Amino acid sequence: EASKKPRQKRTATKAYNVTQAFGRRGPEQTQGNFGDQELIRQGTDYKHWPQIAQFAPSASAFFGMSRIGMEVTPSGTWLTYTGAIKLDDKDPNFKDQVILLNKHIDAYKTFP
Amino acid sequence: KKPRQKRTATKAYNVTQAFGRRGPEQTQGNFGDQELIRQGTDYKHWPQIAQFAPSASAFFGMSRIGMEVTPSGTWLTYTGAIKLDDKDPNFKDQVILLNKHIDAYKTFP
Ligand SMILES: Nc1nc2c(ncn2[C@@H]2O[C@H](COP(=O)(O)OP(=O)(O)OP(=O)(O)O)[C@@H](O)[C@H]2O)c(=O)[nH]1
Repeated sequence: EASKKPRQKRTATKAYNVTQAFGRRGPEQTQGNFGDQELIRQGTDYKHWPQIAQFAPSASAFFGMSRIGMEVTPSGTWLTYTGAIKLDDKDPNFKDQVILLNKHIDAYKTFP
Repeated sequence: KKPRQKRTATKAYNVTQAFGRRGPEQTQGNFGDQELIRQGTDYKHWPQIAQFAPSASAFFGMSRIGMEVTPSGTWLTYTGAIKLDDKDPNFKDQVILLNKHIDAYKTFP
C-alpha cells in the first residue's frame, strides 16, 4: 500500500523506511543524501521529524520557489528541481536547527 | 509572515506576492505562466502540477540536501529529480502542461 504511491508522494515510516521508499543514501547527483541511521530506519516516526518537516515546502512553495526543469533521457522524462530555504536566525532555536540538519546531511559517509 | 517554504499562493495572495517575481537568477523561481502566477493553488491545472510536488518525507528522502552560509543568511539547499510515469495515459498532457510553465516569464509582455 505504501509502495503503490508515486515516489514523490511516499511517506516513510518504520514499516516502510527511507531506504525502501527512496533508496540508499549516497553521493550521486539525484540520489538522496539525508539521514542518519535512526531517521533512515524510522522515517516520519522519528522523534524529531517535526523539526525537520518545518523546512519541507508546501506544493505551492515547491513550484513557487524552485528552479524547475524537464530532461528527457534514455531513462525517461525527469522534472528537475533546485532551490534553497532560508533558516530564521532570529529564532532562538536556530542553533538547534542547524545542528539537527547537519546531523543528517551526508551522515551516510559514517556507516556502511 | 509564515515561513516562505510554508506559504500557499492563491488569487488573494499570489505567486508573486508569496515567492517573488519569476526570473533567471538562482534565488528566483522560474515556474508559472501569467495565469498560474495570478491564481496559485486556484489555478485550473493546479492538481496536475501538485501531483509532482514531494511530501515532506519525500523532499528529505529524495533530495540532495546541503547547508550554506552566505551574507543573506543560512540556507538549506536542495536539488534533485522526479521521474514522470511514461506509462500514465496522461503523460503527454503532463509534458504540455510543464512546458507551458517552465520559464514562461521569458515571454511575458
Ligand atoms: N530521483 C528519482 N529516482 C527515481 C524516481 N523513480 C524511480 N527512481 C529510481 O529508479 C528506481 C526504479 O524503481 P521503481 O520501480 O520506479 O520504484 P521502486 O520504489 O524501486 O519499486 P516499487 O516500490 O516496487 O514500486 C528507483 O529505485 C529509484 O532509485 C524518481 O521519481 N526520482
